[PDB]
Amino acid sequence: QARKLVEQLKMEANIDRIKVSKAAADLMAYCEAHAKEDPLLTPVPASENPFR
Amino acid sequence: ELDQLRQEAEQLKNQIRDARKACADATLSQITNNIDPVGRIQMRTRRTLRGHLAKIYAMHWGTDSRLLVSASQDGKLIIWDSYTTNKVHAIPLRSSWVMTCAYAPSGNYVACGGLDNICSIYNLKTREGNVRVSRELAGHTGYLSCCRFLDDNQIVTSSGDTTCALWDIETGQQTTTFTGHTGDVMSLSLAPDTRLFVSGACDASAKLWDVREGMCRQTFTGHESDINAICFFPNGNAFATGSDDATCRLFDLRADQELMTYSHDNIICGITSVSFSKSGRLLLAGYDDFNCNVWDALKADRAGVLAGHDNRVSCLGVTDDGMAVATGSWDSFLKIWN
Amino acid sequence: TLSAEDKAAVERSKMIEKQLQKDKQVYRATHRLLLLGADNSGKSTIVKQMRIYHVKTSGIFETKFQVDKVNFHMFDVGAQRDERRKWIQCFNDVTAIIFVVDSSDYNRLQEALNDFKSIWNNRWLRTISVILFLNKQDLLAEKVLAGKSKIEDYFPEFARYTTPEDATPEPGEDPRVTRAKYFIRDEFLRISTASGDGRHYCYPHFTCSVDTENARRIFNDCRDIIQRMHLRQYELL
Amino acid sequence: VQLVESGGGLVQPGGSRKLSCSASGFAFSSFGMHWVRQAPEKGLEWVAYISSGSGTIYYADTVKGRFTISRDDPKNTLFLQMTSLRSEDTAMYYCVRSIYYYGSSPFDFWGQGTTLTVSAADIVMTQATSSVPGESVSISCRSSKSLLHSNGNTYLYWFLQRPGQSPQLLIYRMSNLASGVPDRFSGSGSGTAFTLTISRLEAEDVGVYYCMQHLEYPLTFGAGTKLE
Amino acid sequence: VDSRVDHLFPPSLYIFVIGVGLPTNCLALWAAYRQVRQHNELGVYLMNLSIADLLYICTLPLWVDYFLHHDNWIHGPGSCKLFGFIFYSNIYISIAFLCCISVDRYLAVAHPLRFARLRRVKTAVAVSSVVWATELGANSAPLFHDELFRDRYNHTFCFEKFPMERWVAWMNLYRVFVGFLFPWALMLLCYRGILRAVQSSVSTERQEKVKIKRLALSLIAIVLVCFAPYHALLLSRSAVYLGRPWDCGFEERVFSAYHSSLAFTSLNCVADPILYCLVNEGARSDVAKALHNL
Repeated sequence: QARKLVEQLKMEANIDRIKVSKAAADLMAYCEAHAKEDPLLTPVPASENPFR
Repeated sequence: ELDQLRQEAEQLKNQIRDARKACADATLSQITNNIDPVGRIQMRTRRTLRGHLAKIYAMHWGTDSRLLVSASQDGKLIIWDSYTTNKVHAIPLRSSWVMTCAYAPSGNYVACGGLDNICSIYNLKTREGNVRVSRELAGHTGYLSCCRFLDDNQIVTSSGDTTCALWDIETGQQTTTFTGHTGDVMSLSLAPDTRLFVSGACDASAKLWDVREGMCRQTFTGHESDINAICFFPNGNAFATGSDDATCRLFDLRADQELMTYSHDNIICGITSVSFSKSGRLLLAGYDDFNCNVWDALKADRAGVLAGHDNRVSCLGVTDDGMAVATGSWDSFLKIWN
Repeated sequence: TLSAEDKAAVERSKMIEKQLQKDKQVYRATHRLLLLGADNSGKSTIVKQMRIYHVKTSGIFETKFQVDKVNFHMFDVGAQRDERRKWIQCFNDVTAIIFVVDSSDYNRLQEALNDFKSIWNNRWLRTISVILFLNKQDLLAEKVLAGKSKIEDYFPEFARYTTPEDATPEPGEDPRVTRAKYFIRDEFLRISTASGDGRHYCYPHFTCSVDTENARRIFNDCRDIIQRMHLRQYELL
Repeated sequence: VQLVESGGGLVQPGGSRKLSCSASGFAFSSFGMHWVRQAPEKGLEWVAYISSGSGTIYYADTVKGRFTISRDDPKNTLFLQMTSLRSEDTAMYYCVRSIYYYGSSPFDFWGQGTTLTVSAADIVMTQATSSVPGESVSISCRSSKSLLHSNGNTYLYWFLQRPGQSPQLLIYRMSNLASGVPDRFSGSGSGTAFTLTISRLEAEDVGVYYCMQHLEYPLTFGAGTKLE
Repeated sequence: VDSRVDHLFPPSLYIFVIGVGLPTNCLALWAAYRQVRQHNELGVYLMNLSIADLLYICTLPLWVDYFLHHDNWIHGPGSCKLFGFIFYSNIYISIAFLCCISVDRYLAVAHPLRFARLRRVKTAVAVSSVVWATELGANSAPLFHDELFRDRYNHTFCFEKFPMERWVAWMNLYRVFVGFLFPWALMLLCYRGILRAVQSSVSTERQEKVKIKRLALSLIAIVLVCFAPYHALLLSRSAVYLGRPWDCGFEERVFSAYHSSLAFTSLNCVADPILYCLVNEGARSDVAKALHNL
């Protein structure tokens, strides 16, 4: 039974990990690049919001 | 012997832990301590949706950003017109103990399920006027807790039997069964490209699955208690989890670690729903202290609070155009925030 | 103001609201119940008898019964796993929980006590009263009368136990079975009275699997529970 | 779905008659029903409308006090009680199925029609063309008042009446193809002037094309364009 | 027909009522509204009782003068007809909403599983509207009469004549018998039924039963101690008039006691906020959580 868990853990062990700094910078870049199109982040002026 | 296999498994786990420790060079806080704070953000309740008899457990925005399905314990699904607060459909269910609902991307179907162990699918656009049950998918042993449509013919269900399944709607059979959890699975978030999906269970862990191959790719083990909610970052390379230890955490699939933790010493109730904004800058999370919170996903400080409910916030959803936020609660009221 | 089609949409929404009010009228007048127990406990017999007098992996079953023109829902979970801590939240606002325990099976009675303790101390089940059906009393009658299977060995405090003055053995029966059954009742009641805090109560009954006077017991206990909550909200206490 | 209706014939002037419309195959109680008539060789003209739940009733200014519309939801029937029938009230009357919510398609099913013969400040739609086998054909129609509402909805409807049978919905709200209409048909407009464009015409697309406004009652039609 | 030295007691008592029953009644009105928000239809009757008490206590500043200045009303006939009608009502509105509360409580406690249509905010609002319509239309007789009456000894009256009009005696009889005893009797029967029901309760711990009994007895004792002397003496000086219409032997002797009892009947305006929204820990919780906002 545990052989299946061993094989699965072996498969999950060996993957290409990128450094945490690169992933964090990628999240920062995605958040910055879409900042102007996020209504909740920067509120829309009260003529284009459909919930006026 | 079995002791040898256990030792091998422990060695593999230690190897994974060591590789993760080596791969972590800098924390997200160190990189982000230079960007400007989001600042205090205030959202006001633009609409309130009355009509549900009992508490609300589920809600899912439509892809058109105007329609809205909701599920309540009385046994109703109500489809709201968010702009005018009108009611479009009132769908009575065969079992009243529903705890999840979904709205198809096309807009032709909705799905719901709960303690009946069945994910019923409803046809919204029929030649007749009424909304009918297209199919009832059976095969789960425990209760269905979350379902998300991939397209009009494929749906993914997570259950309390330590299993997620991939159904074919035309012929109600499980194309793939995703096993590997040890506790009840609660939440389920599909990747934007609909090739992978995450699931959080009571084993205080989350797994990224492959829809096509059917095999778990990564396993994430941050939390100290059962995980209640999960959702993808809009990028597709991250996700956030809300658990009963009053903590939200952010993982990254590529780094295979946990990047940032959202917690406050003065909040001690568990999270019940987690959602992101369009840019991923805001991490809206529901809580049991009747008040949703807004977290800056890059800094771990509360930008704002949404307090308008007299009972715990159960469901949360940010619309696809990022224009509004819906919040259902155990007081039977939905509120649209903007 | 607004267009013709929008007027028709508002009219359709108003008709939906009228139907929802009609549904609310019948929702507020039906008392919902949650039936719990072990496999040995005859909750299946209880629900079958209640249904008669008044689906492969299915996870929930519903039973209507009516006593004196008052409607009742009874729900029991069929296909769920061993764990209970997650789907018990959905029943945070039921009228009462019906816990059924087998009194004739002294081997598994401690597990039943632990389960009743977990129900009684659940963070989501505060202010939810428990109706305790100490079930299968007829089998306990032989189990105690015939001395083949004893009871002092499983519970090493039966010797230092006396039948309480409040005991009321009605039909006419041996004092030993009365003593044993009140001992089991007092085990469950010490669990109940340890940490009640006055916000909820436990109503014990000595039932059998096939008894007619079960829905009446549930009706009386639910009457008491609703009366207590009415005393609370109407500012009497 | 099907809407079968009857109750027509020769009626002396000054008489009265009641039309019936039996619906079967759809949830009748959730649909608002219209009566639409056209003279033997002329265009369609709206008559009356009854809402779901019978709460709203509208009449044409030409039949305001003489006609009476009513429905029987448990029996799935629709009525039109006509009194004081003049010689100008001869037509063949239709039973139309309409439902209204966000994204619905009103006027999507039409009955077969029953014929009746009597012995001897609103929006106006002009379809200036009156007549026009593998080629693109563009129809056009115009309105006196702008049909664009503040919602963003242009309440323009397009109907096709093939030579032998009842009108069939093709485009609702000026740009939406109805269920079952091939992708050849497309609709467009600008608020006051509109057009319909068949891309690759086939032999089943000949008939008379009618336009409509649903901006405000009474609903007006237009003469209609013929294709031969 | 004369008067006494009655110029200190009613004024010094209305001053106390003004001092205590404006903040207590505003707090009680806030708590009752808090209750209505939760669809507790007792809150509707509590709000109506608080409103009647409030617009009673906001028309005392006039009668405190009318009694300080010896028995004379000087603010025209218009004020004496409006502030004299508000002042000789709201007693029969307060004791009608107290009866509504007691009947609401009796139905909830003695029949917890029935009459669910009768316990709703909508039906509570409708019943409150009917209560306001009656006892304001059926007690409207003094309006259709000249009621700023002078006499020999410099007594500008307001709603009186010591030589009583024919209607005034009958309207006083109606007051005593269908504005006090009937609603009070229904209150007593409702609380007797509530106690009989609470007695059978298995889940109530027999000191809660004592608390319930000692609150239910005080609810129907405060009303009697505030309304019985005034109404008994009103009955006295209205029953004498039918015997001897052209006489003033009784009235001159009983004048001071009559007006002191009329001053007393005002304590059932600081009594209500305490006994109905300030004696239980749930409404004090609302008071505490709201006064902590500022």
